[PDB]
Amino acid sequence: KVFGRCELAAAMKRHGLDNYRGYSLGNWVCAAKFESNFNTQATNRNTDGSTDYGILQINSRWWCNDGRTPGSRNLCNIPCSALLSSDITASVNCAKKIVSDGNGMNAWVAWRNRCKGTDVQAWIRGCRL
Ligand code: NA
Repeated sequence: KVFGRCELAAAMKRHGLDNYRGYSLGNWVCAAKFESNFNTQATNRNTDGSTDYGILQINSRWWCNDGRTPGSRNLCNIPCSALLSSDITASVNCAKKIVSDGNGMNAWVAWRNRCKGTDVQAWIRGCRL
């Protein structure tokens, strides 16, 4: 599924991501924009052979099982495929564990490089929320 900007902002709020670990909804929408362009089916292969899955490009190295990432963990206790669903529940639940892991949203390198410190509220500007 390719979300619209305000459509994703509303789905993230419904699932309690808005101000989760003190990150305003614009931070989550910005990170999703640059990780997946709002596409739930987005995948990216890393040089290390791990893979990033879904709207927030969650990595098989730690967070989900894809059966093809030697030595990896599955800390969200999900198959990585669950992160590609039109329903964002698994991605949101798993992102809550990631952002709680100690480095906040720096876990998403694209958030650090493209969202951090920027006018992230522009990402929810005009949305009925
Ligand atoms: Na894994």
